[PDB]
Amino acid sequence: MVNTVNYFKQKLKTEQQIGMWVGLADGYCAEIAANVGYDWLLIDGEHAPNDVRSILAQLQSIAAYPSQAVVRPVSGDVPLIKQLLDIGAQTLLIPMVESAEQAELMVKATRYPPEGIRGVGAALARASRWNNISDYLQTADEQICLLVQVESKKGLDNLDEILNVDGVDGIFIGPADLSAALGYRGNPGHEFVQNIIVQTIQKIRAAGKAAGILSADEKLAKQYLELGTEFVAVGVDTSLLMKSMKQLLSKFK
Amino acid sequence: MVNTVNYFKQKLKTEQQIGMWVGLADGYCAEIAANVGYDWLLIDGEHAPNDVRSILAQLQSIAAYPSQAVVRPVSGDVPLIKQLLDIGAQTLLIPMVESAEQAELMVKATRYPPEGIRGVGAALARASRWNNISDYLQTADEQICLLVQVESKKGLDNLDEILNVDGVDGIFIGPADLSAALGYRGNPGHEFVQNIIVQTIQKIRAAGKAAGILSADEKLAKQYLELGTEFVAVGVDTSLLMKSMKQLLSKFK
Amino acid sequence: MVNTVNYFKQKLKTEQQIGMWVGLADGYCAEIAANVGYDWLLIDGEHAPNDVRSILAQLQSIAAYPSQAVVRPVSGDVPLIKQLLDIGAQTLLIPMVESAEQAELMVKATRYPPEGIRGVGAALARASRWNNISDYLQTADEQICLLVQVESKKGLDNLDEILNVDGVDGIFIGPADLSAALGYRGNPGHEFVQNIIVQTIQKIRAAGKAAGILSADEKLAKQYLELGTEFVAVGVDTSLLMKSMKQLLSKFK
Amino acid sequence: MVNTVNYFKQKLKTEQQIGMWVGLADGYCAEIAANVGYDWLLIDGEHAPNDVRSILAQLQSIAAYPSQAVVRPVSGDVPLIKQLLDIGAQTLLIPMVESAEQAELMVKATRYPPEGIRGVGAALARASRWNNISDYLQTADEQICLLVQVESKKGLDNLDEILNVDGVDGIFIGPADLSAALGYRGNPGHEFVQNIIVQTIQKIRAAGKAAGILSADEKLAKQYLELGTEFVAVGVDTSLLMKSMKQLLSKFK
Amino acid sequence: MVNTVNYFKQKLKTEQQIGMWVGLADGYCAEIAANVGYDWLLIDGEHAPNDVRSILAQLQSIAAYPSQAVVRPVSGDVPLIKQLLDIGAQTLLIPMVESAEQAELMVKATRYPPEGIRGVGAALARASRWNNISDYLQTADEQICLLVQVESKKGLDNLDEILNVDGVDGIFIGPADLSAALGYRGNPGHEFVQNIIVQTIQKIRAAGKAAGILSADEKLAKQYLELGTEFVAVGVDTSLLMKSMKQLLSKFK
Amino acid sequence: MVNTVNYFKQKLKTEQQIGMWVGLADGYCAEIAANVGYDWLLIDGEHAPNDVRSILAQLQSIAAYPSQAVVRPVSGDVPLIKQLLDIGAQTLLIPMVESAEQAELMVKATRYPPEGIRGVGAALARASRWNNISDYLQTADEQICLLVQVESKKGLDNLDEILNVDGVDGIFIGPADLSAALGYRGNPGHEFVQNIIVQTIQKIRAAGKAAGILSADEKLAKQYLELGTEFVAVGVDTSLLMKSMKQLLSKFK
Ligand SMILES: O=C(O)C(=O)C[C@@H](O)[C@H](O)CO
Ligand SMILES: O=C(O)C(=O)C[C@@H](O)[C@H](O)CO
Ligand SMILES: [Ca+2]
Ligand SMILES: [Ca+2]
Ligand SMILES: [Zn+2]
Ligand SMILES: [Zn+2]
Ligand SMILES: [Zn+2]
Ligand SMILES: [Zn+2]
Ligand SMILES: [Zn+2]
Ligand SMILES: [Zn+2]
Repeated sequence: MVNTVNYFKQKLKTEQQIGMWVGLADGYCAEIAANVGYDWLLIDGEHAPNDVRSILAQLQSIAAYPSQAVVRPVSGDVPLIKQLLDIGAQTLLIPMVESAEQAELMVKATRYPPEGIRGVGAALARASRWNNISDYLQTADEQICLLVQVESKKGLDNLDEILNVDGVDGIFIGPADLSAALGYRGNPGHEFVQNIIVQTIQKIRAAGKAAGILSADEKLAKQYLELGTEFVAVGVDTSLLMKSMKQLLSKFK
Repeated sequence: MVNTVNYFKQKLKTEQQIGMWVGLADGYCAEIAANVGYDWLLIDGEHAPNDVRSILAQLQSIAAYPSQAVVRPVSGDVPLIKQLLDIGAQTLLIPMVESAEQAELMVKATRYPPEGIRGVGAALARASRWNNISDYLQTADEQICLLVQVESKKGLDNLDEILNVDGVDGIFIGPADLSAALGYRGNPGHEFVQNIIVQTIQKIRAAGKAAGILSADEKLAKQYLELGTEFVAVGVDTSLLMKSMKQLLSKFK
Repeated sequence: MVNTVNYFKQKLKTEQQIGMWVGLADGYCAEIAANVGYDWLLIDGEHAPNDVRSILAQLQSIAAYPSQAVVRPVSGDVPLIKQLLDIGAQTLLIPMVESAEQAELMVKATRYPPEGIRGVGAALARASRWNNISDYLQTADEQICLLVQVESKKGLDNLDEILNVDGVDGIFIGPADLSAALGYRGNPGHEFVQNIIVQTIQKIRAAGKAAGILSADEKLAKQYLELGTEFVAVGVDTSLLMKSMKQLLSKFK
Repeated sequence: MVNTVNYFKQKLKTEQQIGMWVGLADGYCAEIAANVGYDWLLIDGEHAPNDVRSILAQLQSIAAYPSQAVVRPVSGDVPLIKQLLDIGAQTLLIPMVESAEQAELMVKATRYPPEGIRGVGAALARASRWNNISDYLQTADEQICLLVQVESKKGLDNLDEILNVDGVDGIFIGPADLSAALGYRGNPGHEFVQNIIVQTIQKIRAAGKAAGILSADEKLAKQYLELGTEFVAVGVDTSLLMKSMKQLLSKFK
Repeated sequence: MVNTVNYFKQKLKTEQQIGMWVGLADGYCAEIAANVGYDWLLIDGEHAPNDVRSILAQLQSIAAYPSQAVVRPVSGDVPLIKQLLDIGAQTLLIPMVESAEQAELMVKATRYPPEGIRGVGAALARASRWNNISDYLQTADEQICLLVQVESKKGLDNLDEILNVDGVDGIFIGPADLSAALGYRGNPGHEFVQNIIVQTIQKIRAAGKAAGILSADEKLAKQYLELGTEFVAVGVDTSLLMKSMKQLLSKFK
Repeated sequence: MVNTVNYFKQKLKTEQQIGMWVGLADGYCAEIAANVGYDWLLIDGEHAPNDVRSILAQLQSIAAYPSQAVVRPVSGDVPLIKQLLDIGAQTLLIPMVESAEQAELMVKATRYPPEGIRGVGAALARASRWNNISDYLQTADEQICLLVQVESKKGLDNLDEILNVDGVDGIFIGPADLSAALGYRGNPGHEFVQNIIVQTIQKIRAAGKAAGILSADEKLAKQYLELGTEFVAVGVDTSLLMKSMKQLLSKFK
């Protein structure tokens, strides 16, 4: 067996990938989402009630389908990053990255020694298919994709420095955390917030990195795609489930 | 503590209750459904991957909300009925009921001896809140609601007989099983099927029982409500999740 | 490795075994109970929310401790009996046994062919420790203990016939189901019910079988032990947890 | 999406498929087995501690790999068969089938009405991918494969009658159950048993059905393959795990 | 829907709340505790085997009852605090708080930016009921209650400083950790320890904060209530389960 | 009850203990491993998908058998160490220890105050059997065994300083991590690496500490045992499961 190709990573330079947030925290729900045809699914370990074992179940469900899995850990925790890579998550989205130094540590956390600090345990890892991928320790690093979130003032204050870090494949803008940080909590649609988001997208792409974002607003999402934003999540399973059930009930009250 | 009042059961005689099918087989998904404001939630033990323990988790989730829980067991199995009643399911929907004799056995399965055959284990039961409901063994039978599905030719062949069974509170028409039984598998909307469903609804109400049905078709659901159908499910969580994610992706392909 | 000796089965003829009902349906709770020093623990698959997998977890927890595990299936279901024997339950308590014919089928359900109908799958079974007990298929039958519950009028109407069945090691009286069957639901303490229980215990022991019973009433439990009742459960974990927490709160209201 | 093609079913007529028993009852263990390259994996619901939910997890694990899943229910229970088909098991192995009448009921249990009695619930089923397989109710029956076990004297007494049942795709011989039934429990290797197995394989293939068998004995497995046996399981994960760990320890004692 | 009112938080100023420690780490056990009528339940993420997902199940169980849930995380970890707030824990008890700077960080960890560092993910959170609480991002901070444990010498060395932190609603004294820190491990009842606890309670109340404590000792608990201690836990479910089963067995040995 | 004697800890000074890596992350798989007769089983919380709750299940499985449990946390995290000790893990293997200061903190993390910083919660702990071990707070420290991994250049740069830390019972060499650190990733067999391992084992034993190592290579494992290495793991369950199933398939292709 050859290592699983990270098509999400390759497509960062060839197309615009449409994403779905997966926070139902469940193998069975993850599989329903996997049947739709999204370019990528974000398994949310930060804002959905997930742990390593529930993320593994969802990776196993999604693996039969073409949708590419991206995992968001709760934080940029080196040992948690090790755990998520070994269950075979090939793309990670690190929340609240605020310096070149933190971004550099996240790069190393995804690469084997001697160049990185990823803990070595290939005999035990779904990532290596328990060494059924015979050359995994040689081919692993190339199919790993690192995304970092800029979603705070300090993040924006260190944007040019983060964009200079080799091994950061993409910067993803978090409008909820960023609008809150800017004193517009719950109102990311405000012009003050949107002008910073557009400028930020433009700066990311000018430094040769992939830009990403989440908006459940169809107009905002289409605007980001027109700017050339490489990875755009367009909704959230929890939100779509709630809204679809409320919209149906309102037809009958 | 006084026994939980079965408002679903009381409302069978006073209003038309709007229902949502719950097949996501998950305590967390069940809570999302419970927040919407449906009159009733059908926790599907027949066609979703549920067991007693997953049904228990969903009852615990829904219990904090006004939505009334109805549980469908995989079949009219007396021991399984016993199990679902003790975890505190107060309304049961029995699939594929086909004679007065089977409906009578389902009535007895829901009532304590000496009048019924419900196994007695109140010290262990969430149903009694582990005897924190001090008179549960006296007050239980009153708050239990039995619904039976007519969804086969034999069922329609025994409809008058089933409708004469004291203890059957409601008959629910299953259009998927019934359309298939009639040789119109996948096409319940056909006039042949619909005329039999309308006639069946009319006969159920004429015998003083509650009539129920599921249709994801808004026009068919509104027609059944106009006929006075007492319990009408209008959608399915798995269906709404899939459709909502597909509809969103189609805006971006 | 030699097959696990069924000390519960042996002690039926040498002493009076004190039992604790286990309906918290949980490996961790089962282990707390296992630390107390009961002669036997009844893992309740009839009135607690248990399935094969949760009973297995509790068997694994209890196995490190001297307390002997007894499992009650939801019903006298031959395939469920097969499943519970293979995860390594060596003593079963069958509810609602009402004839010599049903008791004879329960005997066969616990024994390998050609004499019985227990399904053969020793390579897969914790019971054989996955064939690490090298002669399991030869030594299994001898360490299996069958108990049947008499707890209905029909049971009492067939008591002499059930007591004549070879391979029934014990008859256990269920006061909750029996008092309900006799039209004294919730009032097993009534003289009418108690005189039948005492006579029943006396008849069981006169036929050379072990008698068993559950009472949370200390006086009734001590009376049953004075009659020579071989296996007496004296409480229920759910009941003791609820009562201990209520009794503590009442000191502070 | 088109219905998942049952390659196991097709290959019954074109090749000899090498099988592995999966009794570790675990999504993660099922995936390790799926990486090896077995033609088919038997998820054992009869002699491993599995339920609908654990079988679902294992189907989800295995689905990303070419190995075809076969599921053995605990018995020929029509409602359990309905549950396993809806979670998306396309090939079932029914234990202890002993008459043409039982084999006919198993055929019907696997097919939609009006021809069969499979309960209809495509909107909820992983089988239909929640109706993302748009014509599932029309294409389902074709990709379902029914196997029945002959592993008792009464089975052998009804072999010709079972082999005349249209809809039985294969007969699988269970040497553990069959050797016990014949009074050679634990000794299937005996000439008395082996002559009956060989004759039975010959009869199965002469009636135009696929023959199958399990043997962990390499010599017996190769002999069965030389006779033309269509589906041959050659080992059991629990057995291989135990034996590999025992053999390694013995090198160091 | 309006945000869930934190009655625990309001009652810190109006009454003395009686608490029960919940360490059975189980949705079902948590519901049993919820039925008793305790003012508050401490779901222990520090000293019982809990994770985010097991704490979620226990919150869902307890939510149908008046008892207010308080969650103790394993440590004052900002990302874990974020996770427990989003699953909807409205009161946190932070162990081993030892400086004003740590207490200030715990205040910020519980509040949204720009004033705090709580991660924003309301679309995914049970806390917001998945935005069914429409103004959650405006009303959240008000219903969050922060408690900190003083249970070390350094904690006592920084008590005046911690008590001057705005946003700390309560200080909880941990007698096990504090007695151990003072060189009286296992003997909190010693006058040396008790004099420091009473003095500490008095200082907490003098600074206008709520004081709290756990003691399974009825006399010590009543003494702490007589001093005006605002939140007093009086027992532990694991302890009461073990003691109740031991006391019962001793009546029969 | 007296505290569970740590025989692994005692045998570090009296014999050479043969070990098996347990990375199947499963109570049921842990029990199969426990039946074989390994001196010690390493429950891998660093490179297998385990959390506190899955490690608890595996401790409960293994507890009925003589094999001694050793638990590897994902990192040297003081609060996680507290959690694993309270569920009753008596021997910990800390990964990637790189200084005397880190090794000292790990010693303190394993001992109660006042000498250590282990959080005190005996009433809730499987470790104390919920205080059924009456003197646990006095006898705990004695039966706890601390092992640290040297598996990086900085570890080797601090070997003499680590080996002078009182409370470090053993140093375990990780050849996967160490060979990667040395620029020989996937090739621990190289003379450059092996000479450093041998020298390292010699230094460990010369400082009076127990030396340990993992090798699936029988020749390397026997060489390490000939050098006097006190604890030698000789294989990995995931690796043995995969290899056994691959070797069997190859006989039939
Ligand atoms: O040798 C090492 O570094 C270890 O500590 C552990 C083990 O997980 C190996 O990585 C297996 O591949
Ligand atoms: O051979 C048989 O009878 C089988 O059907 C199955 C298998 O479970 C064996 O019993 C393994 O011991
Ligand atoms: Ca289950
Ligand atoms: Ca978990
Ligand atoms: Zn964010
Ligand atoms: Zn139906
Ligand atoms: Zn009973
Ligand atoms: Zn068989
Ligand atoms: Zn404490
Ligand atoms: Zn290592």
